[PDB]
Amino acid sequence: SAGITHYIDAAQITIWAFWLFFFGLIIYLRREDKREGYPLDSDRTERSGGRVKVVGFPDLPDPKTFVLPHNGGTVVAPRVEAPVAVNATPFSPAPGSPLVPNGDPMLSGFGPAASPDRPKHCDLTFEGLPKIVPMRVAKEFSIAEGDPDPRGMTVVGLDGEVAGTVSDVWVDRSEPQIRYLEVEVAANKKKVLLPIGFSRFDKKARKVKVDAIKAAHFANVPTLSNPDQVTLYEEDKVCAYYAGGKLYATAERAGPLL
Amino acid sequence: SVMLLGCEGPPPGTEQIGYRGVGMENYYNKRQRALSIQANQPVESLPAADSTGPKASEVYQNVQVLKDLSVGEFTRTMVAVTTWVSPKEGCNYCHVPGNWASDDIYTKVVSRRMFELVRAANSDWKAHVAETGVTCYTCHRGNPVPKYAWVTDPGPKYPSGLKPTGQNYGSKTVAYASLPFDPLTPFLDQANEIRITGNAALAGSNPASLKQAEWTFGLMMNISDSLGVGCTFCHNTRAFNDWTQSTPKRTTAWYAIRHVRDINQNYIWPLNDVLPASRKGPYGDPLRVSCMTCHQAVNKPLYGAQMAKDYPGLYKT
Amino acid sequence: TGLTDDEAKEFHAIFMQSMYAWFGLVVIAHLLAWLYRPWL
Amino acid sequence: AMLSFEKKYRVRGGTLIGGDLFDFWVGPFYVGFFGVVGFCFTLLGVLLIVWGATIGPTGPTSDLQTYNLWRISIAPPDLSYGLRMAPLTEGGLWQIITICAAGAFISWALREVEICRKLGIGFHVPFAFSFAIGAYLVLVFVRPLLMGAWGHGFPYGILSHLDWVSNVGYQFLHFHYNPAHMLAISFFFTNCLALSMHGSLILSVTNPQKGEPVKTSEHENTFFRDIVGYSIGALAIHRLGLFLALSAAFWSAVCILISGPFWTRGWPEWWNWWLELPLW
Amino acid sequence: FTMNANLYKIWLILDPRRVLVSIVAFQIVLGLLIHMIVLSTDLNWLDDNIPVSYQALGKK
Amino acid sequence: FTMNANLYKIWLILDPRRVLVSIVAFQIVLGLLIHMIVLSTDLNWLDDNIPVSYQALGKK
Amino acid sequence: FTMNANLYKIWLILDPRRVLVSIVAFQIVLGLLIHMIVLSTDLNWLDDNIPVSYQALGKK
Amino acid sequence: PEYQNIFTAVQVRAPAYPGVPLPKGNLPRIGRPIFSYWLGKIGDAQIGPIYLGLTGTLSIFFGLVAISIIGFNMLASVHWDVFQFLKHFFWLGLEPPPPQYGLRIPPLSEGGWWLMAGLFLTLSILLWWVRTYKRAEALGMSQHLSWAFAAAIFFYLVLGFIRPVMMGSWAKAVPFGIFPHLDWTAAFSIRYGNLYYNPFHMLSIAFLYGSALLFAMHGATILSVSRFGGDREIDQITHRGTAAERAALFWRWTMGFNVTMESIHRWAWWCAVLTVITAGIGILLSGTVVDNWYLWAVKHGMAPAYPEVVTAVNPYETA
Ligand code: BCL
Ligand code: BCL
Ligand code: BCL
Ligand code: BCL
Ligand SMILES: CC[C@H]1c2cc3[nH]c4c(c3C)C(=O)[C@H](C(=O)OC)c4c3nc(cc4[nH]c(cc(n2)[C@@H]1C)c(C(C)=O)c4C)[C@@H](C)[C@@H]3CCC(=O)OC/C=C(\C)CCC[C@H](C)CCC[C@H](C)CCCC(C)C
Ligand SMILES: CC(C)=CCC/C(C)=C/CC/C(C)=C/CC/C(C)=C/CC/C(C)=C/CC/C(C)=C/CC/C(C)=C/CC/C(C)=C/CC1=C(C)C(=O)c2ccccc2C1=O
Ligand SMILES: COC(C)(C)C/C=C/C(C)=C/C=C/C(C)=C/C=C/C(C)=C/C=C\C=C(C)\C=C\C=C(C)\C=C\C=C(C)\C=C\CC(C)(C)OC
Ligand code: HEM
Ligand code: HEM
Ligand code: HEM
Ligand code: HEM
Ligand SMILES: [Ca+2]
Ligand SMILES: [Ca+2]
Ligand SMILES: [Fe+3]
Repeated sequence: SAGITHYIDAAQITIWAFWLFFFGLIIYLRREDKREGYPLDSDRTERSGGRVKVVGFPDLPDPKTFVLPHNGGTVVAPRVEAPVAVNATPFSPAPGSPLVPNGDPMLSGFGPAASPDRPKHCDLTFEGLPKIVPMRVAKEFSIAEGDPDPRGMTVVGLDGEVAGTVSDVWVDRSEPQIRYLEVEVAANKKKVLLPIGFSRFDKKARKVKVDAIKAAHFANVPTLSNPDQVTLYEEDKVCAYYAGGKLYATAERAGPLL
Repeated sequence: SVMLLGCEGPPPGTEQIGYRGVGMENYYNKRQRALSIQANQPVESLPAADSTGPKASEVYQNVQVLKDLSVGEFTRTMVAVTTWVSPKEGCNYCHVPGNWASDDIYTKVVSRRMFELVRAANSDWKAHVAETGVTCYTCHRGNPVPKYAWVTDPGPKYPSGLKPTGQNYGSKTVAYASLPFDPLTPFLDQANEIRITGNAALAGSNPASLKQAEWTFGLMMNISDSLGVGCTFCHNTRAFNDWTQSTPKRTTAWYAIRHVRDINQNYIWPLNDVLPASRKGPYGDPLRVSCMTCHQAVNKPLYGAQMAKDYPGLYKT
Repeated sequence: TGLTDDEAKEFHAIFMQSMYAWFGLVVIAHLLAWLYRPWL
Repeated sequence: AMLSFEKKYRVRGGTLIGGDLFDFWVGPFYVGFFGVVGFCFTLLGVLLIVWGATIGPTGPTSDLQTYNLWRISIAPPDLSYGLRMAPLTEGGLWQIITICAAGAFISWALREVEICRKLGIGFHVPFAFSFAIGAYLVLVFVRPLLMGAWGHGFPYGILSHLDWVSNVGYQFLHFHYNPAHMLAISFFFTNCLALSMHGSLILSVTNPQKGEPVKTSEHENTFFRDIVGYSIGALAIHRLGLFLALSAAFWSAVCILISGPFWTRGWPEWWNWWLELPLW
Repeated sequence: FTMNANLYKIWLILDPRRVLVSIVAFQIVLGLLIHMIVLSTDLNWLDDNIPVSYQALGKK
Repeated sequence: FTMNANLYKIWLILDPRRVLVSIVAFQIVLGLLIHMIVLSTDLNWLDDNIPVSYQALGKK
Repeated sequence: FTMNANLYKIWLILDPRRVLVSIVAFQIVLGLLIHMIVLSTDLNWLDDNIPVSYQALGKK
Repeated sequence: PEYQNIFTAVQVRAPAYPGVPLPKGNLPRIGRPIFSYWLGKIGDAQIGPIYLGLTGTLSIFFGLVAISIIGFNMLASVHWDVFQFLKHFFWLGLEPPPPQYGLRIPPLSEGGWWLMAGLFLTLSILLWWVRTYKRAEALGMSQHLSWAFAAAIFFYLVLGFIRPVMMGSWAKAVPFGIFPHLDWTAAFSIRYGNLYYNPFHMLSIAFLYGSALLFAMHGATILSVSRFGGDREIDQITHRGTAAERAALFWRWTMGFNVTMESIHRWAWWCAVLTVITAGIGILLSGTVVDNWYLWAVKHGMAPAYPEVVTAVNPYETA
């Protein structure tokens, strides 16, 4: 790696042989690292790097072609995606600064609650049935011999107050497991789905603790179109709503601690 | 299998061997070091003698080495020896009830050699033993047969032909490793080249074998646990063979590696002819000497205990 | 299991004759070696 | 400059300390309290590391002082001072610089914390990163402390900190026999065995043979069920991995810690407890 | 023939697929674990005694 | 092939394709093995003895 | 319990069992930490002097 | 069961999934799937069925010979005394052929069994590689796994095929032993002047480390985003989702840049597969091309310089 060389040998004739392949592979990768996102949006802080450049060190790659399975469309990577929308205003005219959520941040659909418009279709299994469905349809699925049953437990909330009770849980045909919980909100008496990721258990009191949002927030949760299957579009917009709680369910959360 | 969590406690000893932050550091257990010293103590030297009167060869008829000395000194060197070798069986050990000069009991014969043996060490091999020296105690420590003596280890059991594989057994010889575990014979007893570290940048110069180095590693292990230290002591691991860097001790030990040979090749091996069965190994070879024999897990036998100095008969005349 | 008494006894029979097929072919095996190289 | 889907995520809040003040984005990075902190350590240390290359073992005019990235080295002070600050020249730099390492590593984690706090994501990453930092807190704090000398640390030299690994290693003879060390190693290997396996499968299902559709989790399971029988599971691997990774470091931390403070003899020998068992 | 009387009922609880397969394995490995260990033992036949060393004769 | 008569019944319970592959493979190893375990001991025919040393008339 | 008179108010802020058990550990880690730190060298009552000498005299 | 997506709180079970339909020629899966509540509390509970064709059976049988040979000799040295066998297990091991045989076929005693059990373990892997290749195309899958497994195999053979044979001595080969093989790598290094200065060996570590690093990030990230369905990478690679939609922003804001849900797995691959790549090489060079990587480094001004507070003489030149 020295600037000047006075020594030559086979050992070193192969080392550089690697770095070249390396410097090349790292680029190969970078190219791929841009099949989702780029180009960038603004110029808040002029692309930083040993060598600036227009759009990174490596020019964007060629659109790959993804043939979804039967009864499916087609995806291209990368792809020219139409600009999204921001339901928030700039906390400051200075670039980089954050964007304050308008109205109730719990549903402003921004940041934590913000979710992209995923395909308004539904994921399926190998054969063609909706991958993720409620046990009210999964005639084969049963609770593991021994493990306590969730169906019937009362879903508590952040503040502690009860928000509703589980009426059913959504299992996954493709990958045997519990992914959602058909929760029955008390307030709106509606039926919203609850994601495992946020679903906590207290087998002692037959509950499904949730620190995401308050019991009251469970009310206006992104409803589902068909109660016999969850759409990818909504599915992602579902558990995203809970995320908001992770940062909006309480002014204290977003507020500093020190 | 399982993971260690603390068989020894903090804070362990520390000894900075190399430049600041070179890795070369010695870490020793505090308590253990204590007990070692305590239980590993010498024996107060006997009262000085008149050193006058007649000479040994003068009155005593059958004396071949301690002649130079006088009577009181010689009578003294006779006492010391008995307390250091067979303080259990008295003088009758290397003699005959009455025949203070007979050479019927083998214990005497060897004692003669052993005498020259010691002397030599203190007189001609001073680069190793320094101005300190060794006495019959250093090896015998009060026992007719030195506890830490060795022999050509037979190895593992006989599968009826494919038994030669003598590297699969944790022998206390090599600090409980899985090496040949018998480097003492091929090295400490023989003279097999210990060096294998190529001295040239590229290949084609050193034909050393990979197994060979395993062997050296063997010996080194054993040596390491003999003096009871860590390779850092003698070297800087990134320069196992660069002496220009490695440590003064490294050389000091060098000589010993031969001082030991000497002790086996010109003293301990010849006496086998007279030594009995219980003193001979399975391969017919006699109990020889090793770094472990004297050092016995201490870089400096008896922690620099200077015994020989007070004994003039224990030096070449 | 997976069968009744009928199919069961039939198997056992043929299955035996096949086992004595071994013991005999192996015992005769041992013996042939026993004569050649005596162990013990 | 933001990604096609960045703007809708740059929300305000979720800060631990003095967030509103530094609550903003500089390019593709985030600052906040901890943001500025780390930086205050970066240059304050990165430059000192350079000052070391500048100065050298003895002096800037010496023949030792070099700039070869390989030969560059910043060794700690002697074991004499123990828990005392040695002259900036004779070990001082290392000591100070190291204090900047913790200020960079820890803060970097803390920074990640609230960063996740904004995305409402899980605090897995940081908690995971903790171990790495923890392992560091052992090779410079924990161990040295129970050894009574900040000089027990490792030199900050691209190749220099390898010798420190060779000596301390052989300091216990054949360092390959360390229980915790072995165990840990296994993990590092398992982990790599996991990546080579995970990453591979994904690319093998989303980019199948020519004229083939994107496989589903239906295949993934069968695939490893036909080569070895069982399939851990989708997120399962993402769990397993995370485990191995951390476990690899954890057991390692133990590996070096036990070496010295909890054991001075030679590791190869430690295994004797198994031998001296009244069963053989 | 004695025991063969009621031993037929055995297949009524133990599937034949099981025995047949395991049996082959055991008898296979087991067997190989004999010429093997015994081979390594004194009564070796390949290179122990006779054929008396011809290698030595023919080779050179 | 006398006993072949009663032995025919085996095909009705075990999948023929299995006993074939299991064996076509089982012999594969056994063969590669024997020449090996043997060539390594009794007579290393290839280069241990006869014929005319490839070393003697060879190396020289 | 001098200052304890107005210090009762501190409880509306600090949780009850939170700092309660949060200290139960603190104490522990400290105790052994101190039995330990002191043991290492200053006073090693375990093995250092009498009225011991059980092993040195007993063993011998 | 602490839920940070660590342990599946509540499990459910469905009829044993006998894998997906395979092509013509591929034998039907075998083995009645099993269920484990505990295991399943970690990930998947169902077990099997498993595939086993020609290559498979030919493999499971092949390598199973080597293992036996090894474990055999091991229990042989202990004089078939299991007691001392389970005692010295770690130490026990099948040693390679003595240098007094070069590459020639040694007697079962002096190194024979090793070689045999070696070829049976060499092909056992080579064969197993094909076994995997047959499980990929049979499912229309690619060969990313074979490519990797290949790379690993590469370094595997470097320890016997390409290097030892290139040296002309079966002595330079790792032995069949838990502990003794640790000594092998222990000796090898000593024999070749300290692998710390061996270039490739370093590059390879960067991977043994990087590897651990990435998965620590990925494995984690996916979990942290497991809420927004971040585990279902497949449908994420096809049509980007919210999981991967924040999952990157994190890294981006933290380290500046980032990659895609798919992309990363590609890095991981090359960060792991390249591990052994720099492995077989670093060892393929040692012994043959270079003999003392220490002097080799300083030869190119690599080896750092340290003051001389300690130094030893040299009785050789002196005497
Ligand atoms: C003679 C030498 C001995 C030996 C002596 C030692 C010694 C001595 C030690 C180890 C340690 C380790 N050895 Mg060992 N080891 C030997 C042979 C081996 C072999 C082998 C195949 O032969 C292997 C696989 C290992 C494996 C290992 C690891 C398990 C362990 C390192 C653990 C770790 O994860 O730290 C994880 C990481 C860290 C501590 C660093 C922290 C990372 C920080 C927070 C991030 C840095 C960011 C940076 C500033 C930014 C860079 C970006 C730039 C700006 C561009 N050793 C030989 C036998 N080994 C060490 C150990 O046990 O550690 C616990 C140790 O101390
Ligand atoms: C030890 C000293 C002697 C010696 C003594 C013996 C003795 C003693 C015996 C052997 C036996 C054998 N020896 Mg010998 N042998 C020596 C030297 C050799 C050498 C050599 C190269 O030097 C070789 C290659 C062999 C080779 C062999 C094997 C042919 C045979 C092992 C059979 C077996 O275990 O099947 C394993 C078993 C099975 C697969 C299953 C059981 C068999 C049943 C009956 C058939 C299966 C039924 C099935 C359900 C129907 C479907 C049919 C097909 C499977 C599709 N020997 C030396 C000279 N050898 C054994 C033997 O042949 O017994 C007959 C035996 O007892
Ligand atoms: C774990 C046990 C030992 C140890 C044992 C080893 C061994 C053994 C080896 C290394 C190797 C490396 N070690 Mg180390 N190392 C230790 C602790 C550290 C610490 C630390 C903060 O504690 C750091 C920053 C490093 C850094 C490094 C890298 C220079 C090098 C590449 C490793 C790698 O690819 O990881 C995977 C990760 C990445 C590729 C990404 C980020 C790492 C980057 C490339 C390294 C930047 C370091 C930089 C020079 C520090 C100054 C930054 C200034 C801003 C300029 N080590 C501890 C003390 N280390 C290898 C080497 O080749 O050394 C020459 C090697 O073989
Ligand atoms: C004192 C000894 C030296 C040393 C000597 C060596 C030697 C010698 C070697 C390494 C090698 C490595 N060392 Mg080192 N190493 C040292 C210290 C370290 C330290 C450290 C922190 O101190 C670290 C982190 C490392 C790290 C590493 C890795 C980068 C590399 C291991 C690659 C690998 O994947 O192996 C694990 C993987 C494989 C062997 C391949 C797997 C092949 C197939 C898949 C396995 C077959 C499966 C089979 C069916 C299983 C059945 C078994 C039967 C029962 C028999 N070394 C010290 C300084 N190191 C290797 C290297 O790449 O050197 C350049 C190597 O050869
Ligand atoms: C069990 C934990 C595993 C792990 C996980 C892990 N690492 C992580 C993370 C996680 C989860 C991150 O989130 C973070 C990251 O990459 O975030 C984007 C990271 C990271 N892991 C890194 C490195 C790293 N991890 C390692 C290991 C591991 N990382 C484990 C396998 C290793 C090694 C030795 O194997 C290295 C080298 C970094 C790339 C990055 C953290 C970067 C960071 O926070 O840097 C902060 C500080 C600076 C940029 C400035 C430093 C200047 C100081 C003033 C001086 C300090 C001197 C220094 C100590 C000298 C080093 C000299 C050496 C060359 C000898
Ligand atoms: C001698 C000479 C002439 C010198 C010239 C010197 C010159 C010109 C200098 C000027 C240039 C300068 C100053 C450059 C400075 C550049 C700097 C400081 C950069 C700092 C950033 C930094 C420290 C980055 C560290 C990155 C490292 C080491 C990462 C290690 C892990 C790794 C392989 C990451 C690459 C792949 C990525 C991005 C993984 C992260 C990642 C993971 C882990 C997911 O799981 C995941 C899941 C879903 C979507 C995305 C992701 C994702 O991106
Ligand atoms: C008795 O045993 C029973 C029945 C109870 C079963 C129990 C078995 C047990 C317990 C087995 C345990 C085995 C263990 C612990 C094995 C451990 C092995 C280890 C640690 C191995 C480590 C490393 C091994 C390496 C690196 C092996 C490399 C091998 C190579 C490279 C082989 C190459 C072979 C070649 C190139 C062959 C070529 C063919 C010829 C020679 C003909 O070419 C000329
Ligand atoms: C206290 C008890 C002992 C007494 C009184 C004693 C006395 C003597 C005397 C007087 C001589 C010289 C006499 C002569 O040869 O003419 C002598 C010689 C000798 N003694 Fe002792 N001895 C004692 C114990 C021992 C022991 C324990 C050993 C054995 C290790 C020993 C070994 C020898 C030897 C080897 C010689 C001959 C020395 C030579 O060759 O120069 N003696 N002893
Ligand atoms: C000058 C003082 C010494 C005297 C008088 C002496 C005497 C003896 C005697 C009498 C024996 C035979 C013991 C027996 O088996 O009955 C013996 C054996 C032996 N001595 Fe010494 N010895 C002395 C110094 C040493 C030293 C310094 C070493 C150490 C290297 C040593 C190593 C041995 C060994 C290895 C044996 C063989 C073991 C045995 O005989 O049981 N001796 N010595
Ligand atoms: C367990 C750690 C140790 C290891 C791995 C080790 C390794 C080695 C190696 C590989 C050599 C051969 C160098 C060459 O090719 O020239 C060697 C030589 C040597 N070592 Fe060590 N050593 C260790 C500990 C020690 C200790 C503690 C001492 C000091 C008492 C020591 C003293 C020597 C001497 C004197 C030589 C030269 C021998 C000759 O004349 O051939 N070594 N060591
Ligand atoms: C081949 C194995 C041996 C090795 C490697 C070895 C090595 C060493 C070393 C390195 C020292 C210096 C220790 C220091 O500086 O603190 C030393 C000192 C010493 N050795 Fe050995 N030794 C061996 C065998 C022996 C034997 C068999 C005896 C017994 C007669 C012996 C007696 C001594 C004595 C008396 C000293 C102290 C000298 C002094 O204070 O400087 N050594 N040995
Ligand atoms: Ca007999
Ligand atoms: Ca070995
Ligand atoms: Fe993944």
